[PDB]
Amino acid sequence: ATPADWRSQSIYFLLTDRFARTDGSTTATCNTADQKYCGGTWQGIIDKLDYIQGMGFTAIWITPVTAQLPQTTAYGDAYHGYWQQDIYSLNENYGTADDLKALSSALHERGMYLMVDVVANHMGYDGAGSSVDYSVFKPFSSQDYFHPFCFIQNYEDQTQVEDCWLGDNTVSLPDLDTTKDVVKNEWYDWVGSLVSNYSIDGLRIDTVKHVQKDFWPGYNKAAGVYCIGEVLDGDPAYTCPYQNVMDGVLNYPIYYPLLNAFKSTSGSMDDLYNMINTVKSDCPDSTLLGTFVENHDNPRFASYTNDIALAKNVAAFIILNDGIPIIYAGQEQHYAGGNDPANREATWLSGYPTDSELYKLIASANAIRNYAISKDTGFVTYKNWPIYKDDTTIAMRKGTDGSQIVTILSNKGASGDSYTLSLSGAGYTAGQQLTEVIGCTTVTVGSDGNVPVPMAGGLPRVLYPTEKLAGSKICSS
Ligand SMILES: *[C@@H]1O[C@H](CO)[C@@H](O)[C@H](O)[C@H]1NC(C)=O
Ligand SMILES: [Ca+2]
Repeated sequence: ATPADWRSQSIYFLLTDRFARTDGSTTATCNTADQKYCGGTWQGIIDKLDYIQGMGFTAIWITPVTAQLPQTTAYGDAYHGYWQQDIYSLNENYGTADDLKALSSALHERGMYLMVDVVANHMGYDGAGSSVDYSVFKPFSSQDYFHPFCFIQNYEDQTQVEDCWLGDNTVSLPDLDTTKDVVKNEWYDWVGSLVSNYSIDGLRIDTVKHVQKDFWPGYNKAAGVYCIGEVLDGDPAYTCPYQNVMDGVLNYPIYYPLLNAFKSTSGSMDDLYNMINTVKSDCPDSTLLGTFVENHDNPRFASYTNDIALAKNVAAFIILNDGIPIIYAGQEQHYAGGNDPANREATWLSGYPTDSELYKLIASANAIRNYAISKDTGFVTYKNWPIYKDDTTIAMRKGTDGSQIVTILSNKGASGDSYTLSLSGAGYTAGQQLTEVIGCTTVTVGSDGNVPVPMAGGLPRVLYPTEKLAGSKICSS
């Protein structure tokens, strides 16, 4: 698929080893602290697609598929897939090439896209950087294809961040010399060949900031699909520019104030407010970025607060903000693991309850989003923008006039009081009836143009014109 095709997508991010086993067990042991392969496979994913698609997701992003280092390191196995050694072979732990082909097929059949996580920055190796036997890596079987050995000590030195190695002497990550044309051509031919042999619709590019920019354009072109990269920095000035060399990047600029705004009933609505506008103007295209508040490199949201209402609100923001929504497997089951490895819990251990509170919130949010796009070709391109905010609230508006979705979020929490917010600025016609598609209730725009929104239980409210819902099966009553 193309970037344009992706704008309208909703991503469910999962770790192949931790989503679903071929047998389907929901009790098979997976101690995150052991950092060992727990059994997740590609076939396991196919068997649980109903579960995923049932939340309104239109795509999935799975971790890297290349063959990893074999050893169980002092830090566990390469179950996460970021320690590759043979790029022309697949991690047999997940299955065969036929399984991977069958996975994308099952998806394309459901009208869903398949996004694959790929690493061009490094290989993995069990041991000190001085003991690396380069012949092990394929095709890059020589030390020349790599940068001289050194560990990145000063992350403020970009050249270092790009020329030195990640990891340490326990588990080092041999750093490829992405300036040598032999490397680039190999990587460009590989990625193109990869997307082709597995019918991949888009790519999530790992450690994008550790590889020099002039490498990414050709990679993105060779991929022949949409590429969203991981530039691990919350500074929009440093992160957004990468979209000039790659179709999109993960929205880490929004991530931090987003998390802080809803992780407690005293979060800063201001910071989120302003980051939204800053990104909207400074970033090449906010509608091509990826929104999230939870992933495998940060404590899960629930680790900060177990408040279900706050969880609903942050999840609602992720789905309604500009760009592509990205939910990390387990988030919908209120998982609360902390920093890696604690945040790589197996999804199956939850029992895949399709009636959990966040599973429903997400379904409802994705439903209205998916519907709106189906009737408004300008939605995905309409820059979300905040129309209101107070110490515990923020409201935004997105979508062509007459068909806009107006989202009201609150960090008051589950014990939030009940009151009426007179929302101004929504832009709906006076007297028009609206449907709050999360709780499925209506509200009528006042004569003055303001919308009396009933606030309670610190719940998120999402408005859309009731008349526009004619036909759909959103809030059938
Ligand atoms: C594409 O398929 C051929 C054989 O079917 C295989 O040899 C080649 O390595 C595959 N490309 C990649 C990068 O997997
Ligand atoms: Ca590098």
